[PDB]
Amino acid sequence: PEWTYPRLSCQGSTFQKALLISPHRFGEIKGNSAPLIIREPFVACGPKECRHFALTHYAAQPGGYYNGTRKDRNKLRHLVSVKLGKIPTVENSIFHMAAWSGSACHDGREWTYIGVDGPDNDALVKIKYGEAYTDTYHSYAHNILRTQESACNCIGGDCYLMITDGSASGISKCRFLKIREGRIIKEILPTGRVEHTEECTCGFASNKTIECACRDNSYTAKRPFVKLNVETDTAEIRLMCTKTYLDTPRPDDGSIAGPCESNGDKWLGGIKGGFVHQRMASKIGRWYSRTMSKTNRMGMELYVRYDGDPWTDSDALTLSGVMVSIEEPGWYSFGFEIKDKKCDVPCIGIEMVHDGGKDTWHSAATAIYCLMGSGQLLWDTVTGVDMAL
Amino acid sequence: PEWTYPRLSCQGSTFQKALLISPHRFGEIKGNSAPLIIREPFVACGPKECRHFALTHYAAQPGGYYNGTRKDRNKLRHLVSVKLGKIPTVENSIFHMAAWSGSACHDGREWTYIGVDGPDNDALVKIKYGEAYTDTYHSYAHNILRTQESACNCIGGDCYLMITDGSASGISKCRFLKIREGRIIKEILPTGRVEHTEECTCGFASNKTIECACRDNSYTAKRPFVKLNVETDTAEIRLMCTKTYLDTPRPDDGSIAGPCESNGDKWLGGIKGGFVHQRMASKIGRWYSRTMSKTNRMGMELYVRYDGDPWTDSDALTLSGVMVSIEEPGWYSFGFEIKDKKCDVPCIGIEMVHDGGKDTWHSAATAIYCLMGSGQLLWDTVTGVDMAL
Amino acid sequence: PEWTYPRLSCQGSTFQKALLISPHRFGEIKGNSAPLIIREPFVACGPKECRHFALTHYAAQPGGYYNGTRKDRNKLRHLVSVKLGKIPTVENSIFHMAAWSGSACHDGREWTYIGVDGPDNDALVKIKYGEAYTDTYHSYAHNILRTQESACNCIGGDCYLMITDGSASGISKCRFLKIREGRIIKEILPTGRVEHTEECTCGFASNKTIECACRDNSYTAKRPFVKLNVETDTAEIRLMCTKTYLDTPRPDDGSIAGPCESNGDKWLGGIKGGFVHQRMASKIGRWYSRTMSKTNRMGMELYVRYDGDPWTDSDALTLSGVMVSIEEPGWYSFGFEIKDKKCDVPCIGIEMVHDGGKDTWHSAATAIYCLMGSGQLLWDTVTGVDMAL
Amino acid sequence: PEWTYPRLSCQGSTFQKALLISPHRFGEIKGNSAPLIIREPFVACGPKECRHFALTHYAAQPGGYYNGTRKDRNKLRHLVSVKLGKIPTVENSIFHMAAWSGSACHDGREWTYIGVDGPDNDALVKIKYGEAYTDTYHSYAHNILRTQESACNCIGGDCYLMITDGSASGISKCRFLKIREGRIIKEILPTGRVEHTEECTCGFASNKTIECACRDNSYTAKRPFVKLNVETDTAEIRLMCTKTYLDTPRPDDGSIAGPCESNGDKWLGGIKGGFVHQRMASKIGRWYSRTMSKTNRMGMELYVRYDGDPWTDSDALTLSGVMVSIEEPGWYSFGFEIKDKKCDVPCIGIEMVHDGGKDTWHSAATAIYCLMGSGQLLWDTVTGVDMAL
Ligand SMILES: CCC(CC)Nc1cc(C(=O)O)ccc1N1C(=O)CC[C@@]1(CN)CO
Ligand SMILES: CCC(CC)Nc1cc(C(=O)O)ccc1N1C(=O)CC[C@@]1(CN)CO
Ligand SMILES: CCC(CC)Nc1cc(C(=O)O)ccc1N1C(=O)CC[C@@]1(CN)CO
Ligand SMILES: CCC(CC)Nc1cc(C(=O)O)ccc1N1C(=O)CC[C@@]1(CN)CO
Repeated sequence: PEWTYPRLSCQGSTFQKALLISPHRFGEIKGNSAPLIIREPFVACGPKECRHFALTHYAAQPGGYYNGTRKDRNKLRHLVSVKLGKIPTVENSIFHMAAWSGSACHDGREWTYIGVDGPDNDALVKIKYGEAYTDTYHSYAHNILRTQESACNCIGGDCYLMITDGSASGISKCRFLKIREGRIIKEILPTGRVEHTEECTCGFASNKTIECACRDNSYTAKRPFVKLNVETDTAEIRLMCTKTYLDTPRPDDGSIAGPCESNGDKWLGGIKGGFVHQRMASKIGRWYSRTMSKTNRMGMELYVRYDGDPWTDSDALTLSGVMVSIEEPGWYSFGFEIKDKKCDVPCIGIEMVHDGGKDTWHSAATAIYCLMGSGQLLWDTVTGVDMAL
Repeated sequence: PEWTYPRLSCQGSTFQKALLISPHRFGEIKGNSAPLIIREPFVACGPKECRHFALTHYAAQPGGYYNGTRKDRNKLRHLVSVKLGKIPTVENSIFHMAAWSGSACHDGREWTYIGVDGPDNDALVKIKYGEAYTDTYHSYAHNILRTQESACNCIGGDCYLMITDGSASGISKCRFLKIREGRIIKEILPTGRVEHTEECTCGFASNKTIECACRDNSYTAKRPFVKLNVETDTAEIRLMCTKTYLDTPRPDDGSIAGPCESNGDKWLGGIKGGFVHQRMASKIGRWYSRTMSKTNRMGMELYVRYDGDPWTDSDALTLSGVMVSIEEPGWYSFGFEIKDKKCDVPCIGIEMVHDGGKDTWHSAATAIYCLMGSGQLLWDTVTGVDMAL
Repeated sequence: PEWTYPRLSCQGSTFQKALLISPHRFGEIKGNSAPLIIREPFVACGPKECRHFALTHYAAQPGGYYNGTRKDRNKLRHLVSVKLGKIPTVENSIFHMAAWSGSACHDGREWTYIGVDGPDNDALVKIKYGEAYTDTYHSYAHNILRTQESACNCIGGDCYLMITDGSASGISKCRFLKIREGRIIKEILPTGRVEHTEECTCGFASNKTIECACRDNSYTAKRPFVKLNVETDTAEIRLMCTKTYLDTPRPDDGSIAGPCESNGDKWLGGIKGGFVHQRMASKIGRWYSRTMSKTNRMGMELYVRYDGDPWTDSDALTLSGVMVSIEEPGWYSFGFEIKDKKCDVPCIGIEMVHDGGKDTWHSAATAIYCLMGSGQLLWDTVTGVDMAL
Repeated sequence: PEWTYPRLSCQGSTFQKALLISPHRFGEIKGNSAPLIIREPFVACGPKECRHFALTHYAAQPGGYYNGTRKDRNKLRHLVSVKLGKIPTVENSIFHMAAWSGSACHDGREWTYIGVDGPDNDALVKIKYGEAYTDTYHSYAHNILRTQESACNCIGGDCYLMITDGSASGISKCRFLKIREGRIIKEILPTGRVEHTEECTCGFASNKTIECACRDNSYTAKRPFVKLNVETDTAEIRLMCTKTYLDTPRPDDGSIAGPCESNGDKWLGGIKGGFVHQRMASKIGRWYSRTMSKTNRMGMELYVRYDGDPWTDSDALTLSGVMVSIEEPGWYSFGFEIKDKKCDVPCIGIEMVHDGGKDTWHSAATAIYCLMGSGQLLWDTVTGVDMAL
């Protein structure tokens, strides 16, 4: 097998409803199924198959282990996966490794799986290449070492993964692991606005740069934007200048005064946001997704912007459609690309969490929208699940 | 892999009971299975495997989501599939895409999947090639854009699919998409009797023509018959002249006065009908299926006719056997062909719907009859399912 | 792929307990499984995989369709299969075709499946080659056309299958279909003692002959023995002369007076019996299995005999071991051969039916014994299933 | 395919938590799953896939066959397996053969499966190569012939397996079968301290020697250590001299007086212990695991020792970490190696038995730790299962 490289996107000018994976439409006390309790789903694709990954609490619905399924880190959590299209049940899934934070990507020949686990003050990034545990990385800030919760990106056998370490309420300077065949051959230290960068959604803007729309949990509702050079292996970060803030919670659009680099009010918190590229010979399409509600993880909107510099462009992004309405859950979103015969199809996935509190199960559905054809985005996604059943 | 082309049918002069897929013989409240609630099943075959496709309501039996499973369009519906022979349960199936109307065919190298979804007045045909969403088509009449609910037909890498748009009670002029590797390379506008044509069952009459027995829902109990030229890429439609009307409901045979083109009384309504070819060097066998009851979807009969012109032949078709008796359900029927080592085996499938009203689940069984050996058709198919369990 | 031919057996001088497939150890009302209700199991092997075939009543345990699962012929029955080693549940199995009598064999390139179905007075043998229905054969005596319920045997692409037609209480002259790539290229009419021959268990005695130990249901407790010539394509039948009668019920051993050809008392009834060959350069080992109880299908014994002529040898067979004790069920038995790297391993399977009457489910377990190593047969098989659960 | 040979271990200096397979986190009376009741799990890897083997009591949870699932030998037990990562449910697993003691290994081309079964005083080792039963071996001491309960080791197509026969409370002289393509081509009689050696965990110390840390059930808390020469095909056994006794129960470390060969008090009993190698060009790392509690199978500790002679080195092993705390079960442990692209990854598995007495089910979880990266062992494994559900 030969190495994967980003190619031109397939042509299209709009995203449409592609696929909904609602595992819990089969979790009734009356039904006879075993969908796993999961969270932080993401899709990664190899040249031949796409895979629906997720972090399971090692429990099913119906079941008797709902207690604690709303908390994120523990000794039971595992990175699991199914072929995209398959329902993630107890028997359908493959357990890759113990992890309460993960990532995965296909280098063209084999699958690389990233799972972080261990004690908060000394967590560990573990790397698996296919069936073999090949390497690990240690906590540097000693405050919950974590990773992307979305696909890593490989080019010519070299895969780049964002990791971060630090306080959720303070400073978390991220790093980038350059992995090759399962072993870390390099650690990239980004430059610029480094005070807080987590849950980066990365993709190839070209064969020279990898860009990530990330999450700042302590200082702003603006998403830190990473420009990583795959030739010089150097990264530099700074805020997306756009009026259309993509974090949640956030203030009114255009609400933040000052130059591009202004944080504005902290707006304590954030969320992982969808972001994927549309590469054309002439232009670059940057697709973003963000919650409909400014304060809550309800709904999901699609935005596009062709060309410009995310760092210096104060202009608003263009609304491209409602993927999820305000009455449906809109939690984490990510980007991924399906590999078609000659070109790449960009897609955005939306984690639709079923929240009913700490005193009941807590799992998620995954909605998929991909670039296809033209015109306007036509329909939205509902999970269809009734938590009382 | 090299492209698929229609070949001569394998020899035989009769159809026999081949296979019954009754998923709900395992849906008892007492059992431990999860058969999906489906409707509009159809079978399509590649050079190596056949597949049982269907439109699921994203629900199982036993389960708690039976409400609404009798209606056809919604945001939960999906085109799913299993290898033919497998029971379509929650774990066995693969979810291809969101669709409340579909179609699928194998071009010799890859699977093409068609799923239509979106709002009634602006629905959308979406095309998937293997794992990639490759193209889409828009509503032209702005009244529920829909498709076949049966296999599309490929020849040399070119696949033809019938789509229609319009009122069920009025005019619905159908169109034909010429698809290649997932992208629409052409849109064919048929000539002739174009006022209403839906749910076309198409097949190859030869390497030059594709014929479809279709459904007219507003004006007649006679089935519109399409003759599509694969070399000039032009279609022309007009009513089957035969005395033996194949739609449901319909009047007594021979009941309609006038020339071949007479509609007769509207007989509001219709049904998708089975139709498949038997190609011989010398002759063409055209196999049709139609409900036993004239007014209700109960029972299913097999009919044959060798040669002639469906458009100008007023003669009765020859009764070839009772596949389903009047006491068993006989809903949609379709044609498909299994690819044997040197020749093609024509088959007719019958959707056997379990109807018990809107206040209980609504799913279907699929009976298969294929050309094999000679003599007369020997036995019928019962679903064996008791809806009370 | 190149054609299969019988090779020399692997060396050994004894059979040992190999594998037990007890699907109903998982059918408790308390459990969460769906083992299929089956009967008439048999194993057939290709060059690479063996398969556990059976005739399902299209029902599971626990379930609500036990009524009628004790009767043998109906419109719901199907020939199904799983990889040998897999439990035959609703999801594990593949439904091949509708059949209330079957057979199957691998010709070295593809699977051939035989299923007989239709009305008793006009049943039909249907042949499937891989995915394609390729041919059929008709009732000649017009009294339940049936077949082997065990593997057919292929040599150089030619597969021989025994079929029989007629009364169970009278005459049933069997025939032999020579099948090639799914189509009957010849019908062999046996010579000799032809009055009653059913459920023949056949195997290769060499590359020239196929021998079957069969069942006479009307006239004797002696098993009709078939010697079929694969070069001249002619068969001839006559009773096994041995003192050790292998049918059930039967009288005391040596009980029947007269020459080899004497029927003795009718002993109305019979059973399919295990029979497999052990080919050595110098000698031929013939392995037989028969119930421990003379009148009931309880227990199973193993017998061997090297060389001689089954037709003229009045000598007793040698007891080789108790595979099943008198307190466990011992119903149908068959032979099959696993293909090892250079040689063939002969095995005998025993259908262990769970009978509790007509007012509860009726299914079976399958025990496997194969030639391996030397010494004496060491342990027996119990199903372990409690029918009350 | 070409034969497997041991290669250099991948680099690393520590073990980390890799994967937990807790099948019973899905066995609730409320859930809808069927995890098998198992014991004596072990992992073996081929060049491309690893497999989770185990000895099932042919029963599931929830189910109604818990009675007797705490005893080890019977006619229902079977050696089963799933791909490592898959949950061992009724449908996921493959039943290889009837065995109440087993072993398995991949020679580079095919799977070899060892299962011992039969009556205690005349048990039998049966060998299966892929699908074929190829050979068997007999009881020599006529007291429960048994084997490893962990992977056998192949080199150049030759696989070595330890078997033992004898009293658990007295003498059990072990033997070593040299197997090739399923048939025993040689029986090795070890020299030295031969009075009691069972459940040997073996691995390749190099291409010349296979070393096993084994179990002495009658005379000491010191583990018998086997040095087997693959070139001369001779074995020799004697006690590990180390202060750090690895059996359970055992006295305080350094507690046993006398020279390396002193037994000390019998400390009636024992346990299978984990042991795997870390081959470097220059040095050999020997990894051992042993229960945390001296008297009970609670907890599991990791120990290492580079170079030296296990037979003459009285020094303590180095504590390398707590894999399981004293409050969690720590039963059998074994070693295995995943084959990475160029090197081998050593791992230790821990069987975590769910014991609640004889009056409820008795099954196990399997925790995996593998060499990866450096630093110290970071986290422990909990099963997470509540036996009351
Ligand atoms: C901003 C990072 C915070 C705090 C550290 N982590 C976090 C937040 C959320 C959420 O719902 O916002 C879900 C999961 C996590 N996660 C954790 O708590 C550990 C890693 C993981 C992802 N960051 C995944 O479980
Ligand atoms: C004559 C077409 C009508 C009305 C538009 N559609 C329709 C009818 C029936 C039926 O039972 O007759 C089932 C499904 C549909 N379908 C729909 O309602 C949308 C497309 C689909 C097939 N035509 C499949 O769901
Ligand atoms: C001696 C043949 C008899 C009577 C015709 N058939 C028969 C007998 C038994 C039995 O338990 O003995 C089981 C199945 C059948 N079978 C049938 O009733 C139809 C074919 C099949 C096998 N002979 C399999 O279902
Ligand atoms: C020290 C060997 C003893 C006594 C013979 N056997 C034994 C002990 C234990 C245990 O929990 O210690 C489990 C299983 C067995 N086993 C048996 O009883 C038969 C073989 C097998 C492994 N030795 C596996 O079932």
